Amino acid sequence: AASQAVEEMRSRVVLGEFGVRNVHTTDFPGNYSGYDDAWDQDRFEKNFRVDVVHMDENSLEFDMVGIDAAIANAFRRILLAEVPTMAVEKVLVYNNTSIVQDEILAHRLGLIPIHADPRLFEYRNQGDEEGTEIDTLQFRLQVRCTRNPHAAKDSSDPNELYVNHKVYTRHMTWIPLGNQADLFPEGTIRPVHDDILIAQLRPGQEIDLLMHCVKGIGKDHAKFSPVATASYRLLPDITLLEPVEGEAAEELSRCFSPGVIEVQEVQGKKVARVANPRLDTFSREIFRNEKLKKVVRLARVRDHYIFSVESTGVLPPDVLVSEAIKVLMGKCRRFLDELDAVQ
Amino acid sequence: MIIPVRCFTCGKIVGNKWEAYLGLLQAEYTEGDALDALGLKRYCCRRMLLAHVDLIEKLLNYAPLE
Amino acid sequence: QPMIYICGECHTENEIKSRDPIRCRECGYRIMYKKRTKRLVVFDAR
Amino acid sequence: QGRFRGNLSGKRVDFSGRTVISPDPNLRIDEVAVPVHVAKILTFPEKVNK
Amino acid sequence: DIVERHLIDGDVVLFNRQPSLHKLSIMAHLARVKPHRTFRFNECVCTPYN
Amino acid sequence: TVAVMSYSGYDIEDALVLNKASLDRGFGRCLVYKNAKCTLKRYTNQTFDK
Amino acid sequence: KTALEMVQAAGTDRHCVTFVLHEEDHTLGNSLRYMIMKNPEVEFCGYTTTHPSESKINLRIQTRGTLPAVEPFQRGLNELMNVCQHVLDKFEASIKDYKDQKASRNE
Ligand SMILES: [Zn+2]
Ligand SMILES: [Zn+2]
Repeated sequence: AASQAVEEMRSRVVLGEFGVRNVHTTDFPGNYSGYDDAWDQDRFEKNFRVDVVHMDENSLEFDMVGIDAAIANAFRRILLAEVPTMAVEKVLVYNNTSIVQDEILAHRLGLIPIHADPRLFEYRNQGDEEGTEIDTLQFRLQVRCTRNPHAAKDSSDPNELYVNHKVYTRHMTWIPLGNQADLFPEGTIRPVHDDILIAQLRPGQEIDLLMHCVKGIGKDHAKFSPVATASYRLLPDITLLEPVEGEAAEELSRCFSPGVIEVQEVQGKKVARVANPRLDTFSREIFRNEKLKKVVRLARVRDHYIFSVESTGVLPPDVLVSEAIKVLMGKCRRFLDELDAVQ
Repeated sequence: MIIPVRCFTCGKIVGNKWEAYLGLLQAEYTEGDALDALGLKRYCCRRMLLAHVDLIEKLLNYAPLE
Repeated sequence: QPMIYICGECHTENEIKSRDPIRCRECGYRIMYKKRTKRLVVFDAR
Repeated sequence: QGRFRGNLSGKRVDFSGRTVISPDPNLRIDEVAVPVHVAKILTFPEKVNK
Repeated sequence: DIVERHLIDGDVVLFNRQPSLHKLSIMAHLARVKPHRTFRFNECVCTPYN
Repeated sequence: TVAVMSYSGYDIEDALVLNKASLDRGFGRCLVYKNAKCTLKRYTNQTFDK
Repeated sequence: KTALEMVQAAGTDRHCVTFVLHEEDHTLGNSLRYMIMKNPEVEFCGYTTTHPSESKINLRIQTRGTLPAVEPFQRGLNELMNVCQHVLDKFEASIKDYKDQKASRNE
């Protein structure tokens, strides 16, 4: 029926063997015969819900329902590029004698994530090489490598022969500027991981330097981005057009991810039903089989996103999404101010 | 020369997995079990450890010392 | 104050102020390397 | 490499430059992007008038 | 007076690949200054220059 | 990690589009080392470079 | 300094104007276009990035009747702001509800 085809066309991204169909968003006023797709704030506030399905340290998965791609992709892009963090930009090097080149060492120290909460610091102004309490942190790395005064006669392995032959990010000591030592309790300003190798030494070699962490967004440089990866996927709804029984139920449960099709016994007979279509990765193995291409409709619900935000440790991911939403609110607020300034 | 701090493709911190990865391979895990135990789900992170060459462990012999 | 050069083979300070032929004080090695500068150099972490 | 081919019929000229080429479809077909480092060197004598 | 100004947007500038088999291997383009080091042009003009 | 697709039109003839975040993290980071050498000689006359 | 500049189409009395949103990219462009297209008095709306080197987007709006295009644009900004306000309140409720449930279990 024409009406049934229209409903699929405006509500399901369907996956073919050779290409995806119904990709674009179409629910705009005048695109359809009887539908009234004009903006209605009450219809939005009714349908929209958020379900947090998993959360722990550094990871978060949640569902947004009823929002469009043009806004969910804005949240994805803010988290990558426009949420600010604190990262090293200047390294002042005194007596680097390691094999690691100074330009390579400075690049590595930039990429270490710093646990400093970026809301408490301002942007450093143009120029201003020193900076101040308001807008910079400071770290001091200083490692000297020496021989171990006692060692077994075989003397084979580095971890016995030498001490400080590996530099680790735990050697970074925070150096407070101004009243920062009272505002932050001890241990708050630290590198996150406590195990990142930077250099690697041999006795007589020395590293002494001084870092300056400032605030910046991820559009500038990629060491400022707070997310491991931030992405989304539309939710699958794999549907069975004809009942698949017998020993075709087993081979239908192996053309998918290992937890979505269940085979159940109803009369001592195996019938297959979809159980958890969320766990499907869409490897499209139902189209290699020749008998079962015509019993499934691999699809995607358009207005149901499954966000996955993995943080790098600067601030937890529930605060990251809240900060990201405020940035888009801030972008809209700025141009409203300039329409008021002109008119 | 030395293990990169972040994965090029996504920015996960893989630079602290290296000293663990060599340790697990002494306990005779396979490479595909060792990377799964460290949390490298995506293959862009997996190739950081799988394709790395530890050159600095060998350049540091020639390097001068007391 | 006197210039100090670092021996290539044994990493020993030689202090070759005088216009003598280049030669290590402790060993026969004849190649010398200058020490690193005292002055600070600032690098952008990029 | 003699006079008539090397120095008379063709010859080295100044106000000239050379660089690697790379695509840019957002330029019109009559345009070419010139880098600032070449533009600061390659000067044109503009005669002063009203 | 003569001011030797820098090359600016709208200068007529000659542009040429090194082996020239026909007249279209050297053509004149309007310059536009851009930050990156390469010369850049729309790929529709790749066929004359080869 | 290569995606084989047509993106942005800046890749018409063998040109390839790179990722900014990959380059920042260290993809394709390289070092160029160059020499400079000087010789101070003692002449036939008892005089020397200094 | 100014982030917005308005460039009217040559023949048209203010119903066609191009908005040069400075210091912007696809992040605001595609989201704001969506809210403007939901207005039934808009005929054409779309954005282009002038050049990858340049942080500008030329948002074009053309309206059907006599109404000036400044009004769809302003309504577009306000409704997008109200959406992002409502998204935030729902999100923060669900995080607190999830944390309260997880703390109430196994205790
Ligand atoms: Zn990765
Ligand atoms: Zn010696």
